[PDB]
Amino acid sequence: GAVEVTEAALVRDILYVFQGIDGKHVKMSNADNCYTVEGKANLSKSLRDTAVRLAELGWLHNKIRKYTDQRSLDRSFGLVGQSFCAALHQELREYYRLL
Amino acid sequence: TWQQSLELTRKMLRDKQSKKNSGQRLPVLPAWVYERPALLGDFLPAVPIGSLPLASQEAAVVEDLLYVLVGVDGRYISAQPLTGRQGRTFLVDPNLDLSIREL
Repeated sequence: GAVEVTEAALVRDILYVFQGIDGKHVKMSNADNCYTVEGKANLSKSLRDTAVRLAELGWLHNKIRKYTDQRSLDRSFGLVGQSFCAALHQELREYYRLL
Repeated sequence: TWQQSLELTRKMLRDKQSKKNSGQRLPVLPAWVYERPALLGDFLPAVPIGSLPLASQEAAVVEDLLYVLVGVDGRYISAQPLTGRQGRTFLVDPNLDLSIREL
């Protein structure tokens, strides 16, 4: 019998994708910079569409994460840049609190 | 080990303080304070997690984490001893789920 991922398991995987860490059946395709649902698991077309619509958010999450990580290491970037990164971290934590 | 290098530094600092005090007595901590690992504030150097249900995996992980946040080893999360002065390195059980390990 094919593996179809339950709604709860797909939710957990998409929530990991939102958290920036790939799921067990939905994984970040780094050739588009967004999470694609594997075809080894069989899900309906609507489920896959919802998964893509949600992994858009994981893409944005990971972009914000990379930007914060990158600018955080440069002492040369100055106090204003660090404050911008801190504000962004704060908004990210709000997002995580909703997650 | 960072301890030996810090002991060398402390010895040199003692020698320099004595050299500047013209031989006045200086305070010195009884040796067992520096010679006892079991009074350090860092770490002191189980069912396999991959057999647990995902929620049970999370529970066991959270237990290990709660131990590890206070410098105490978990059952399926274990610390790796350091070399030189470094932040603690940790060994994570490889039967854990990759996502859990990332988190």
